[PDB]
Amino acid sequence: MNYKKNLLLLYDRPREPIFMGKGKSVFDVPDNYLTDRYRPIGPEIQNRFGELAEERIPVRSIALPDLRIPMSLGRQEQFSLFIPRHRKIAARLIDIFMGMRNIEELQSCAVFARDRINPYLFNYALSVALLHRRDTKNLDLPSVVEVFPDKYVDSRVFEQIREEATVVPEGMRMPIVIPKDFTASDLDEEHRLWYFREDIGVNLHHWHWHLVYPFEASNRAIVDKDRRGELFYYMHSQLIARYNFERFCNRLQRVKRLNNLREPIAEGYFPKLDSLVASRTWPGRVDNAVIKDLNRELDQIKQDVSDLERWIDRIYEAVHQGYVVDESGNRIFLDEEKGIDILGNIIESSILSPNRQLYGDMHNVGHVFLSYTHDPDHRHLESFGVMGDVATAMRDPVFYRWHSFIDDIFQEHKIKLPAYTKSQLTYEGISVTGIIVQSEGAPVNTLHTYWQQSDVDLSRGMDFVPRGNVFARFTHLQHAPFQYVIQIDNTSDAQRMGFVRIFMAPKNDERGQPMLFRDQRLFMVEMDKFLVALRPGANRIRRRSNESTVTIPFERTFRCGCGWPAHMLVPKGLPEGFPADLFVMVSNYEDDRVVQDLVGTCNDYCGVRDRLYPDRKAMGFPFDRLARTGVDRLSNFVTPNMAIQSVNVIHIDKTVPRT
Amino acid sequence: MNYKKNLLLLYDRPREPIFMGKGKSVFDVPDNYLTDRYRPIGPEIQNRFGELAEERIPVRSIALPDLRIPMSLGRQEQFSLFIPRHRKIAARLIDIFMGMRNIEELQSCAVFARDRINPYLFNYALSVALLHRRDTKNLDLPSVVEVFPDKYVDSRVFEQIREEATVVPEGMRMPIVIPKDFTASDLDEEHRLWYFREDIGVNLHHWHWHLVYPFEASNRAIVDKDRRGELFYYMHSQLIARYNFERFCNRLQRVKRLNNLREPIAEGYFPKLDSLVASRTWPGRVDNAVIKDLNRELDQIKQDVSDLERWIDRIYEAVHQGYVVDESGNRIFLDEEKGIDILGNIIESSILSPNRQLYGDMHNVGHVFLSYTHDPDHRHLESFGVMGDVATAMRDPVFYRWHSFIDDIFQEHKIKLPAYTKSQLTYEGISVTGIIVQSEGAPVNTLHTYWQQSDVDLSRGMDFVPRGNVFARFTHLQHAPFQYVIQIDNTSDAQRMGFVRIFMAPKNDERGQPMLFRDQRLFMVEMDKFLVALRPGANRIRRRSNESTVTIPFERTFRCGWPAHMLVPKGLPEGFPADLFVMVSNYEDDRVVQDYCGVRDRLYPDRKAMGFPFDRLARTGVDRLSNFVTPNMAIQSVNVIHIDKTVPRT
Ligand SMILES: [Cu+2]
Ligand SMILES: [Cu+2]
Ligand SMILES: [Cu+2]
Ligand SMILES: [Cu+2]
Repeated sequence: MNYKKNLLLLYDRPREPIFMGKGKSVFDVPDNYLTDRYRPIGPEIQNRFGELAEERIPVRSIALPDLRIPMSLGRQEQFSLFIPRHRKIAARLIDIFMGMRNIEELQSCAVFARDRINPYLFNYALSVALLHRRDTKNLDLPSVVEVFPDKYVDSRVFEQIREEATVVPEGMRMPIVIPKDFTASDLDEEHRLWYFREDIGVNLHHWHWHLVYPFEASNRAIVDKDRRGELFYYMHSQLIARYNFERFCNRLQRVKRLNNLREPIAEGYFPKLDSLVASRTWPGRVDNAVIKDLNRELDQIKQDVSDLERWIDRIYEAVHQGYVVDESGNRIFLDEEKGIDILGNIIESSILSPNRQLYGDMHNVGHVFLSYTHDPDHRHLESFGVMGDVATAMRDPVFYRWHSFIDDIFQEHKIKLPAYTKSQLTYEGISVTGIIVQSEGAPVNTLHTYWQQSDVDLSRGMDFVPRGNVFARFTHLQHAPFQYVIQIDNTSDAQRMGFVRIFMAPKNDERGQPMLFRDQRLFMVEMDKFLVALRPGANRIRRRSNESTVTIPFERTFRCGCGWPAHMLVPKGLPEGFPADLFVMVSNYEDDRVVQDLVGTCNDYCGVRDRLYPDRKAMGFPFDRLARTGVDRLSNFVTPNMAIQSVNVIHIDKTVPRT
Repeated sequence: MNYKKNLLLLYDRPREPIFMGKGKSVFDVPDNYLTDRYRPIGPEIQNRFGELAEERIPVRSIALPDLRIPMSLGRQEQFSLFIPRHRKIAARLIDIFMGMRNIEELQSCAVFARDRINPYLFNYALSVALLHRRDTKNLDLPSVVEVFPDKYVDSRVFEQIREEATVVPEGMRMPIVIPKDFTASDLDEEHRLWYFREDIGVNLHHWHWHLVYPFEASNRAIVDKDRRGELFYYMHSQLIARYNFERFCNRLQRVKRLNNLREPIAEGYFPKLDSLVASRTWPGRVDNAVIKDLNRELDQIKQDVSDLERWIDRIYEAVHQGYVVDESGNRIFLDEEKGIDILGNIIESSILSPNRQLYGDMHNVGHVFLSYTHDPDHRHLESFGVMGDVATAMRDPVFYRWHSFIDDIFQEHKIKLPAYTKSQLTYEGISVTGIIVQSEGAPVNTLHTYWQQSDVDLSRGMDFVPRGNVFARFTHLQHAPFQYVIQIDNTSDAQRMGFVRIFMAPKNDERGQPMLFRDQRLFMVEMDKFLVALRPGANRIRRRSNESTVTIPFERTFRCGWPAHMLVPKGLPEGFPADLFVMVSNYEDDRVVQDYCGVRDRLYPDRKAMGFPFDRLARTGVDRLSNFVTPNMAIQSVNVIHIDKTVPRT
């Protein structure tokens, strides 16, 4: 109905009162729906903003549950799901919106609440409700860049956008260029990874992944998704694999983990963001900051570093022991199948953790510690730095160090699992004899990258700015389109089903030696995974880069287990060319199959919002475990149903248009 | 003429282009005066903003000197006079405006430049030109709070002012309350001094003092004001005396100096300001930050901490030696008269310094070091913290530590001067027999303080905001009006002229005994200094608090000296004990013929050293105030009572 489209108007101009009129519509709000500030002059307002509006949306006055808890958080405050207190507030609001039976009462509850609660919080609470109600399905939620550009853009632009919108008439407005490589100069070698850390795309993917797989609320409210623990492990694990790749393409070494929390953090990061909702800026972190015990009475944080250390010590113990203990006292075994999934819920701390109290909230609490080094006891009345918000966490270099450490803990479990036997990863009959890649106007087995400007309308997000269009020009990494061509022989006499699994890693190390398996297995980034039907004899399989099941289209972002930006699919490489091993495996789909019916949807990649995850094999399956005896490098790890290919990744420092 | 009033329109809405129309007027700018962005759509603009304007100001197209250097500083960048490079840019722009023939070209040069150079820089360069130009005298420059509220107000208000101005019609707009005590909670005991550090008044006084008495290379005529070195010493010295007073009224100890620069700085400060011109916020400083060697290639700063330490070591040496050495190699003696004045120019590094190269730029460079602890090599592309701008420097607690240190160095010279002899501070014939104070509805010898909201129109400063009024409500310390009553006997047979010098200090120490002189002399804050004619026999002198020569009225500081509402320390609810002191000196000796306090435009009207009775050590035998006194002086126990209530302005 219309109602579905009318809720989307709530996302429009989050800080402009709801009675000011969104898009080509305006709400006809009751007077008991007006805020205390504006209620005493309600007559003057409804009339004043009624003009220039095509439609007028009525709103029925209903009960509305107690909104004390939702309103506890200040309006000009920041909102993060990592902070214990905010979790209880959001989970309560989510509960209200979720608990409105009708799509009409949801509209009424929303319209009332919207101008009383924290915009960032409202956006989250609504987003979660809409995505996981039955009546509001297939609903295309506006990009959070468009509603909250302050979390994605250098603060400098805002006073330019205000100038441009006030001075120049619509239609003649110049696109505002968004600064790139702006957080640090060349004295900081970390500044080279701007195109990854600070890319709009990857930050959106991270935010959205945490939307669809929360770790707190209600198991029926989306917490208990199939293998979300393993997902949490793998997704984040692939972030670092991809990061480590991009590091090698900028003459840097692999990211060093956060060994121990008492030693200083070498790499500081000033993010250059200004929250228009908090009206403040995000604090920076200085070089050689040290983690400090937190006492944030307001936020309900009373945590010592030793608490974190204690959780880690215990988790390590469990992993080595090979089992965990639940609240009840029973033992649950970290087996080949569900081990990783369990560990994930334990480490992140999802209410699915079999004993939160013992093994703690290790990952999340780490994010808070790292974000509050500048003001840990709240004496300076400062908010958390960028690592304290999922929306912005990936911008900071320390993210990759903390997430690197966490990964090592997971690894400690994976190296206990028994090696995949020759048998287990052979497909009797099937043989892959070669794989190549071809780009238009470029040699075989060669990928190209470059810079590319794209445009985004930030108009809906610019509160109290003269209406009209406000286009911003993002510069971001892009790759030339390509396609894989895979030669597979059947030699069986029957149609064989198979999973095509495509990963890509560096060929050599940082020192220039052909990489060993033990090393290289952890640097393989998934590139595609799709089902294929093979006829007897010979089969030529062709697959486009844009068909990738790891990726989501351009259109979705601007307009894994969840959608990685398409333009970030290929590592940057070097101008002189960066050598890389392309790997493909065809596994026996009959074993890997997960009997299930789905057409799929994602964040709103096929989707996988349907109960189960469509692959019985472990995530990162060929390379998640150690090598079997005798294996030493990729070229002797291979079975017949696998193939390797030398690829060369060439960057070109030029800015192509979008066409 | 009109021209004088037309320049004042440049101060209106600094970031709104000059062709958008200021007040009830608009400028008719040439097309070669437009900016490159807006030039190609000139046809659409001049017409679009021509409407709703009563007057239209024409502007003649002139040659215009090269504006390369002025334009070198980015538009979205911060501007500080402490940074070496900015000094050279501003001094060059000042030079351009200053060099324009008529006030028809001053207006033309200005109108062109305004939208090409950094607003903060423009404001400074213009302010300086107008204040010291030939045709432009007695011109009332708009308060810098009204043009740049971002340097004086929590950033939180800005999005409220934008909301209020867009939603609510004029006339029905609610005044925006400005948050007070907002930079730190009660876990930080320093937060108590918000009413002084963060008070609009005192921050304006500091900014303005540096306007009228620069040290900047600039030109020697502008910088060389009578005894500006001693002024620099005394004014800043009184800031800390007053600060130390306010500390005692908040159950704190005296401010500790910055002993040595290698040790951490305990007190951090996040100022909560957001520069709308830079579109960023000012960085904070964390607890236990350490000073670090600066390498800001862009700003032209290559200074090591050891450089600073070397300057200090040398300055100390000179002070103890008793003389300095000029560039030429000659020796100049730090005598009783001009010693302090010299030292001032040496320490701040004013171009008047007899040897900048040797004794350095000690005070100023310190401000930069302290403001860049968070990003000293520019690797993080961050700007300076609050201590890097005179406009905001007093907000940070470290200001008082750094300025406390500097004062100790001056003191090291003052303790070398010979004690004032009984003779030197006696007035033969004159005897002061008593001084008292009286407030309406309050016992004798009792001062009261409290909080008071006042209103300021920040409308001129709110760029790209719907036109109308935008009143902001400041909460600030205030004192009940009072008056001194002084009983003076002549016993001479002739009319005697005299200077009345009134200071106030704390009465007792940490242990609850009468403070000793050595201690107390440094805590005396000047309260008034005025000329009086005494008839033979007995004289009853009466002086109102609002007549103070240390102070200037409310009206000036909201539209220059020390804010009037800050004249009296806060005191305690239970009452704070204080010694009120008055001295009558022989005006004939003190006279400086001639046809106040810190800022006097003319030569300084007092031959005596600034601080006079207490600048030097005690003569032998003297031990406390009550035996320092001569007949022509008087002491009085005063009690300062605070009341935590908010009175209106009426
Ligand atoms: Cu995450
Ligand atoms: Cu994380
Ligand atoms: Cu100063
Ligand atoms: Cu200073």
